Amino acid sequence: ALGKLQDVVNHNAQALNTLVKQLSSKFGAISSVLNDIFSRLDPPEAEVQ
Amino acid sequence: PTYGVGHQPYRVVVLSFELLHAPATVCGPKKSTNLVKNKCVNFNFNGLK
Amino acid sequence: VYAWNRKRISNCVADYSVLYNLAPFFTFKCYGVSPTKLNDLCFTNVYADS
Amino acid sequence: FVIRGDEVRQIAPGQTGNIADYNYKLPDDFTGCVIAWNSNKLDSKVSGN
Repeated sequence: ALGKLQDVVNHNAQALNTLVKQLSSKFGAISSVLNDIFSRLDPPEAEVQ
Repeated sequence: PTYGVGHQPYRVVVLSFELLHAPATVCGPKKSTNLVKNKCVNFNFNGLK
Repeated sequence: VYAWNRKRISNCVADYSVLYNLAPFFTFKCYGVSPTKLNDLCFTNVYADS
Repeated sequence: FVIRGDEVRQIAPGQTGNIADYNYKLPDDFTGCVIAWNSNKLDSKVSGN
């Protein structure tokens, strides 16, 4: 019955759920947490990775 | 005995680690402090900063 | 290289800044970590070799 | 300065050793160059410590 009203809510919910699950995805680094690269590498490699 | 510079051998050690969620055993020499509860502070719990 | 010497060490407080006065030409090519940064991280287990 | 040995090669941005710590150090930019030469026959001093 209320199909077109739940669609926008589900879209706005999945847009927020998919935006927070991509923070655990490494884009080419050795870790995902912010306080992991600045605690194991040197600045010349930290400012790169 | 009187061989070339490049011909001399080299004792090489390739010791490696494994940084993950398992309880760490080998760590650097540091100290510890008390633990506050209802206070926004900085923490360095077992590497997790 | 024919027979490795793998000694899986246990928990300790070994300071990695001890071999900084080793024999001449002591290269430190850490591919993944930093040499001077090995003083605050808590490693799980170290796998040595010889 | 008259620093000598392989620690001359160790003189670089970072790469803290046993001599490069309390001998000479630059900020973490090194916007310049570093010349070095072997003064074997130039400054050969036995008791000129």
